[PDB]
Amino acid sequence: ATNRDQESSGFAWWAGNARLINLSGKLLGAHVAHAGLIVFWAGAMTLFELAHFIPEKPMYEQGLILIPHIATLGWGVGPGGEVVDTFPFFVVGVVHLISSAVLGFGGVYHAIRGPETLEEYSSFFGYDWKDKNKMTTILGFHLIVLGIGALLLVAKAMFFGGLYDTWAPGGGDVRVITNPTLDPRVIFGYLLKSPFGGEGWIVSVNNLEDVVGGHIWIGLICIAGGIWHILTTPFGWARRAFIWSGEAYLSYSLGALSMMGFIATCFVWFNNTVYPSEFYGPTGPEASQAQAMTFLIRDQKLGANVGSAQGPTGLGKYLMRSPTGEIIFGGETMRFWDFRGPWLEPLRGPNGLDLNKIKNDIQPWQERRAAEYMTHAPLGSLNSVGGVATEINSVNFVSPRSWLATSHFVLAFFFLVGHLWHAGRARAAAAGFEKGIDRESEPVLSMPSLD
Amino acid sequence: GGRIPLWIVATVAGMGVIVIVGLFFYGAYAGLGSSL
Amino acid sequence: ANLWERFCNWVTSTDNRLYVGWFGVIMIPTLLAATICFVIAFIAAPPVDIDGIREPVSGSLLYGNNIITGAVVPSSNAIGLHFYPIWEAASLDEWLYNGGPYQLIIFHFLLGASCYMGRQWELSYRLGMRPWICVAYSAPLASAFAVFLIYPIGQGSFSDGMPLGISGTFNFMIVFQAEHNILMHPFHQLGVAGVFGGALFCAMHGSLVTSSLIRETTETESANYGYKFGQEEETYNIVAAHGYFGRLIFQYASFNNSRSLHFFLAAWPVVGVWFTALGISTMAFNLNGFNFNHSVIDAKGNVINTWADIINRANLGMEVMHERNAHNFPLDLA
Amino acid sequence: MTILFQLALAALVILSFVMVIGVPVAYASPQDWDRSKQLIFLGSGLWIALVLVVGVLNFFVV
Amino acid sequence: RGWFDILDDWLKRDRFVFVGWSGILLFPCAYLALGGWLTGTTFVTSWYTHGLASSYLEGCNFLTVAVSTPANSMGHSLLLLWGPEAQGDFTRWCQLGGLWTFIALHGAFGLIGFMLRQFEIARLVGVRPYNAIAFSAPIAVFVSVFLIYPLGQSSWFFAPSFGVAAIFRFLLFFQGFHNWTLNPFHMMGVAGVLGGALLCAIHGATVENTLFQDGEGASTFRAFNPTQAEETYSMVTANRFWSQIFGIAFSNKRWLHFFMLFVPVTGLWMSAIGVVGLALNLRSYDFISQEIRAAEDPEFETFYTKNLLLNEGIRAWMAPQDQPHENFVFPEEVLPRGNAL
Amino acid sequence: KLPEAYAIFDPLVDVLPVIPVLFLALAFVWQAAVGFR
Amino acid sequence: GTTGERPFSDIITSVRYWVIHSITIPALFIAGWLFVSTGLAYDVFGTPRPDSYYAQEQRSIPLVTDRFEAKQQVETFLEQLK
Amino acid sequence: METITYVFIFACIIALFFFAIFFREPPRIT
Amino acid sequence: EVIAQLTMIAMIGIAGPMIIFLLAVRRGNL
Ligand code: CLA
Ligand code: CLA
Ligand code: CLA
Ligand code: CLA
Ligand SMILES: CC1=C(/C=C/C(C)=C/C=C/C(C)=C/C=C/C=C(C)/C=C/C=C(C)/C=C/C2=C(C)CCCC2(C)C)C(C)(C)CCC1
Ligand SMILES: CC1=C(/C=C/C(C)=C/C=C/C(C)=C/C=C/C=C(C)/C=C/C=C(C)/C=C/C2=C(C)CCCC2(C)C)C(C)(C)CCC1
Ligand SMILES: CC1=CCCC(C)(C)C1/C=C/C(C)=C/C=C/C(C)=C/C=C/C=C(C)/C=C/C=C(C)/C=C/C1=C(C)CCCC1(C)C
Ligand SMILES: CC1=CCCC(C)(C)C1/C=C/C(C)=C/C=C/C(C)=C/C=C/C=C(C)/C=C/C=C(C)/C=C/C1=C(C)CCCC1(C)C
Ligand code: OEX
Ligand SMILES: [Cl-]
Ligand SMILES: [Cl-]
Ligand SMILES: [Fe+2]
Repeated sequence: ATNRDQESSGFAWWAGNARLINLSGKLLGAHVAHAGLIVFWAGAMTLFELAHFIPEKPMYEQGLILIPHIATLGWGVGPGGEVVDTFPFFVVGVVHLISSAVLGFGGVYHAIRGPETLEEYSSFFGYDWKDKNKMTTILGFHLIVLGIGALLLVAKAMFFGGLYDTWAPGGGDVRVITNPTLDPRVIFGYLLKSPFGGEGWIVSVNNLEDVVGGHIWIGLICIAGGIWHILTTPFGWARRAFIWSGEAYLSYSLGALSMMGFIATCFVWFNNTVYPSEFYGPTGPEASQAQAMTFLIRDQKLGANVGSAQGPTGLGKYLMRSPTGEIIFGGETMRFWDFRGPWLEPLRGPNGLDLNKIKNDIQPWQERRAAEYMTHAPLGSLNSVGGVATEINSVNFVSPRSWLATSHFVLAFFFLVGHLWHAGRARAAAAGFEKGIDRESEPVLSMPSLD
Repeated sequence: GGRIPLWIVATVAGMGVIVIVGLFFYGAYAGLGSSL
Repeated sequence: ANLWERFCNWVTSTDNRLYVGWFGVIMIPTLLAATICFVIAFIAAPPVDIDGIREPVSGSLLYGNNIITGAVVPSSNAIGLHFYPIWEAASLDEWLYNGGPYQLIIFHFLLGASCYMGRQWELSYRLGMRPWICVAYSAPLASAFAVFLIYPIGQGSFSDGMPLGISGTFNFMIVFQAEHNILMHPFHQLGVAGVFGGALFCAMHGSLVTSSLIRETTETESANYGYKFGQEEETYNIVAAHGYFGRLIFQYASFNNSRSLHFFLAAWPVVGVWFTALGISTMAFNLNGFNFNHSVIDAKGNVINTWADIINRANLGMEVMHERNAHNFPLDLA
Repeated sequence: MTILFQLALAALVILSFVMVIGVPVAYASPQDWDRSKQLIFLGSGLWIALVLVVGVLNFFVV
Repeated sequence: RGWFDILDDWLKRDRFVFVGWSGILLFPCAYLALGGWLTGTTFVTSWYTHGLASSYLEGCNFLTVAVSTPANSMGHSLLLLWGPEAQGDFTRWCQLGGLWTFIALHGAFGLIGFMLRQFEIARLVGVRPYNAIAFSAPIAVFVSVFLIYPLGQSSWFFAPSFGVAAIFRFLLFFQGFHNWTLNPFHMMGVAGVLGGALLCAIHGATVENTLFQDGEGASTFRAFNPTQAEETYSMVTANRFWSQIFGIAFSNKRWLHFFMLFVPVTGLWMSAIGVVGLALNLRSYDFISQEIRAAEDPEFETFYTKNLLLNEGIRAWMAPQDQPHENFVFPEEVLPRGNAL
Repeated sequence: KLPEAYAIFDPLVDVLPVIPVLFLALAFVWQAAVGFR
Repeated sequence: GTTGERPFSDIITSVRYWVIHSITIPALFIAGWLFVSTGLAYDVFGTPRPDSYYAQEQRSIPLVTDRFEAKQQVETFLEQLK
Repeated sequence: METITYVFIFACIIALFFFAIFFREPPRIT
Repeated sequence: EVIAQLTMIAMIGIAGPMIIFLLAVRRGNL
């Protein structure tokens, strides 16, 4: 009965993990074991994807979410995103899965056999939630680990073979990055960009030099904040502003993770740089633009003067002006004129789409990419019938972009709910009314009537 | 009365449904009603 | 003390007839701007080109609407997700044509209602209460975020946000059914169980507590006067309500613990409405309802229609008529 | 040696499958904390060595 | 003790499942409605009535199986098994739709039985019968939608079929033919259902977040004894919170739980009135003033007119297959459609 | 495809990624073992 | 309180219970299987098999169009299948 | 006339809100 | 083939309940 029942710990079975709040050794096991599960999943899932992978189909026709992450880092892939060597996928798969077993072993050791509490076995690993100096010290160590990790991506991009660059000429290619962007006017400009249409905040990053440079800054920022925190203790103002409990720190991180899940949702939906459409399928905007392109191409091939064709509304049937005057594709897709992609930018001139380039310079690879993307638009049914809601069964397809966006919205939403739950409860518990109102001193009863 | 511990019967029962349901989801892709 | 501490103490005063609080400091001006703009546009705003095709829809009372048909009309498809403050228009006349009021209202409203949620937490802290009323409110708040913000994000235009109007709302639901088969989506089925079950359990609990009111009055006075505000004791016999309800079904389908009963009342609708809000929020990314079109075929391969195919004939009618002048190419991909 | 690689790989699988069930029972049975300390330690090295061995053999038949 | 009084004793015995006099109506009719639904969704077709598969046997899943309405050509026939249409042939009864009337009518009588049960148990236990009175709203819905509405139409065909997606079809039929969303009686119903769900959630969360500290555990559910005298939460602090948050609050616990009864019960009753109207096609379909203007002014457009264009789509695109007995043949060229789609 | 060497492990690989859900299911088996103390 | 019956926690954990129901439950399952595998469900309920929805070259549906000639209409349509 | 009517009724409701809040029956603890 | 799949997941899945089962016999520390 070392905690472990409701009479001694105060929490019922359905809130049993709250029994671990002041048992630092068992809590360590829970985390390591759970890290075990994450690394396990990364391993098992990748091997599933490899076992099901057919290199002649697009990745996005085959339900793959993790192999596209590996390809974007420049392994297993060549010009145009063609898979040239599946062996690196196998390696990522096996190495995580193996590692999951030592993590697994370490977690189940700490949760069962190890000391329930660390604070007497060693003064370094044991911790009290209320120790403000020890908490920022742990924070600081993890900050450094994170900074290291950011610099691993930099290492891969500059020294260990580069990254997949969808904007690389000749249809994309792996490419080593040698001029990362360090100018903080760019790096931090992204952060001051509006999140609205045509600007897109950090989701608008559209080249790998900016991406690699951002990860140099972030790695150095994290390493330096680690040192900062390892060495400092919180100032008076910060001490008065926050709740210092184990549950409050949880709520702060549920907050952070929520925000991050929402950002990942928009990254995977709009960004075709660090989520190459070669791998993930086209963006919603992209598929919609590709359809306008397709039928422009067809009708122009038949003799339509696409620039002077007035549609039913009076607006151009193929081409019209954005509200700042840029030449853009007409139709409903007028909402998507912010889209940028390597298959489309060759037709772009200073005033938008260039009609001479449209009349003369459209290559078959563009017509092919536009037809491919328009028929792999990220629309489909929960049971993976591809196309619009009224389509008949036949095509078995749902875009990785849909799966990844929907899944991380849900998850971000519930981690916001978690934040509020645990934040409010941490406040209540710190003021000492989390179990209800004291009948003998009900605060409202000492207050003047509102009227 | 109480010779077979309850937790055991729970797991048995559960793994029992899981199987039947799993089969119904299999059948959504095989044979009648699979669009094929 | 000094000026800033006086202000702080007033802001957080539990003696104000309406609680202000720090969340209230943002909530009050954003809700006032949203309300004032909404009331004026609903009465007097001129027609708005919602779909960006120079085909303005009239939404205000003075331009020929009634209470049922009127709305504040979503901003132009030509704008998409671009930010369209008043100061970005060359004139108020341009702003009204392109639907600027809609953006102003929804943004101030989403912000105010978010702070309304935070304000519920804030007062519960100042009163010594447990803090999770605001969690319950998160289900309606998330619903609002979905139809006014998330769904426009995924689809690329505030022109596809929900209109601020009675008929506008119907418009939005019909088009949604054709574009996403929301009726066949499990999360909206969860939402319907959420709200039907909320109503059912609402009526159940009201009827059961009302049935076990303790005789404290005569037949010529409202039973309601048998309860006095702040009275020590309970005014109903919960043992009796369980005795009734436990027999109506069976003894353990019934709740004898008040706390467990009321937690169930909170959780059922809240969870269900979380799911339907998540349903709009993920159909925003075109993960749509189940598709069983032509899912049954005979030995030869003729299609043998089911009820899902009849639904699809309806969807198709909605699809091909909506925004009848807005599509030039054969797929409606957003 | 196509046959000795498949050998070691099942040696890995059967040994994992063993130790998966065995380490948690060993750990929470109070009787033989000592009768089993040796056990799990040997499986551990066995497992690890097996992974290395499968790891090198892969490159003779991959 | 007469035989009647002896049978009374045995029916009102305190057992795990109370029977009562009401039970003699309730248990057979409910079992058979239930059973007939399961039997029909598992094994029975709608091929001869509707041109549709409708059972697990045919390959339908849980969302698309239905016990479907009988063919339009049966009119409002009771479709008794020993009646003139089936002539006692069970197999033909199923094929002609008899399970739909079987379910409809045994459920009607089972709902009666359930309400009488609420009355019977309330009387013996000694509580007021407000729950039975509340169940009047489900009965109004069931009778209005499943019985009255088809009796006003041409036949039982146009009632709702008993299935998940069959009911969805019914919703959309009601939008496209009746413009049911525009009906103020449905709108009051929506308000009572949504406000009922709102009352449900806000009363539950309020009680859970004004609890008194009555034990020392973090699980607050154990600090409640059903025999205690005391309110387990604070009406006074609840009232202050809501007065300051929303401006008003309940102060009377009895009025509050009576209001929880009233709101959803009154909503469902209003919606039922509207459906009785639609039994006669007495719809709130149009606004004449909008139509007079729109016809004369081709630049006048509202969400009202947009929604009618959608209704026009639903009717023409869905009617031939949804009402096969009409033999509707719509050439491609007559089908209303906008540009491109 | 996996490397042809590991092809015999294709059906074990097809079931591996569902394993993390069994941990959640195994925790409930465990509390039923201890009667949800 | 206790209405007097035997507790369920008590019955299902009892061996006598499982002696009886280790047989009956599977037996009912197999009855139901048989019900469909014998094709018997089709003839009881009149449900078309996959080959009996249409005649080989017909595309119209055997919709009942008369109230009282109705049972005859179905029979005559079942003959045009052979 | 119809516009005036809808606005009048809406305006009365807003005035009702004001009195129902600020001029309510005050709750007291009997 | 798919029996291989099912025999694998039959064994994996019983693995869990067994640990619980073993530790219960040994009056383990559940
Ligand atoms: C996991 C990441 C993490 C976390 C949890 C913390 C947590 C903490 N830090 Mg550390 N910090 C980090 C990373 C982190 N830091 C890194 C990487 C650096 C290097 C830059 C620092 C540098 C740093 C300094 C220099 C200080 C802290 C301090 C603190 C404490 C107060 C935090 C606070 O008030 O929040 C934020 C709360 C506020 C009220 C700030 C309000 C400002 C606005 C509202 C927010 C936006 C500011 C942002 C910088 C710019 C906006 C970007 C925009 C363009 C999108 C807290 C323990 C403080 C402390 O006590 O020192 C020991 C302190 O002085 N940290
Ligand atoms: C990621 C999921 C996760 C993790 C890591 C934990 C971890 C933990 N929980 Mg929580 N728990 C969870 C989910 C989780 N739980 C869920 C979903 C519920 C709700 C049903 C609970 C309910 C709950 C309660 C009610 C309690 C805990 C407690 C504990 C701790 C001690 C448990 C104990 O004594 O085990 C004893 C159990 C056994 C010895 C049975 C065997 C368990 C082992 C770990 C099986 C491992 C199998 C694996 C395949 C090993 C082989 C691989 C290896 C070679 C690497 C431990 C740190 C307890 C606590 O706080 O103690 C103070 C406690 O009382 N938890
Ligand atoms: C965050 C992870 C973490 C933390 C903080 C601890 C902390 C602790 N463990 Mg645990 N443990 C873990 C993970 C963790 N362990 C894992 C994964 C395993 C399985 C391998 C174990 C297995 C384990 C056992 C079996 C025992 C401990 C013991 C201890 C205690 C002493 C260990 C010590 O001082 O090592 C000394 C540290 C070193 C010699 C430094 C080298 C350690 C490695 C090689 C560092 C490599 C870091 C790596 C490069 C970073 C990447 C890691 C990965 C994420 C990629 C201490 C309380 C002991 C205990 O409690 O005794 C009573 C004990 O007997 N642990
Ligand atoms: C509570 C019990 C109950 C009730 C109310 C009903 C009601 C109904 N059933 Mg169901 N049914 C039941 C139990 C019940 N059933 C059971 C147990 C079974 C299994 C056998 C069935 C099987 C069944 C089938 C298979 C069918 C029905 C059908 C019907 C409908 C027509 C009934 C009819 O015409 O009766 C006519 C008979 C009576 C009304 C009985 C009258 C009794 C006497 C003779 C009255 C005269 C008394 C005398 C003059 C005075 C004596 C005084 C007294 C003191 C002695 C009706 C909805 C039909 C249906 O749904 O079709 C659409 C149908 O086909 N039922
Ligand atoms: C604590 C606890 C818990 C949890 C636990 C956990 C979470 C665990 C973890 C664990 C883990 C996480 C583990 C891991 C393991 C792993 C393994 C054991 C693996 C191995 C591998 C192998 C054997 C491999 C092989 C191979 C290769 C190499 C290639 C290909 C083929 C194959 C795949 C076969 C619970 C809640 C229940 C309860 C209470 C307490
Ligand atoms: C990598 C990369 C990059 C970069 C990045 C960066 C550089 C970033 C940064 C970031 C940052 C720089 C961040 C920030 C953050 C912040 C935050 C998020 C804040 C928060 C705060 C709070 C939460 C507070 C609260 C409060 C108040 C207000 C009052 C009192 C109380 C409290 C304290 C609660 C780029 C884009 C270029 C590109 C791509 C990649
Ligand atoms: C799907 C799911 C998700 C959550 C977890 C859970 C494990 C619960 C779960 C499992 C659910 C499953 C698959 C449920 C399946 C249950 C089934 C199909 C129930 C079947 C019961 C059928 C019954 C009685 C049928 C009785 C029929 C009767 C008397 C027939 C009466 C008669 C009729 C109809 C016509 C005339 C003759 C006669 C006798 C009068
Ligand atoms: C008990 C109870 C109480 C309330 C009612 C309820 C019905 C819910 C109920 C029922 C519970 C039920 C049905 C739960 C089922 C629990 C079961 C099936 C859990 C199974 C757990 C199994 C686990 C982890 C196995 C993990 C195995 C591992 C690492 C595999 C590692 C391996 C790998 C990765 C490569 C090959 C070698 C090897 C060793 C196989
Ligand atoms: O705007 Mn409103 O609605 Ca969503 O899809 Mn495309 O866009 Mn328009 O069409 Mn169908
Ligand atoms: Cl429309
Ligand atoms: Cl278009
Ligand atoms: Fe209540």
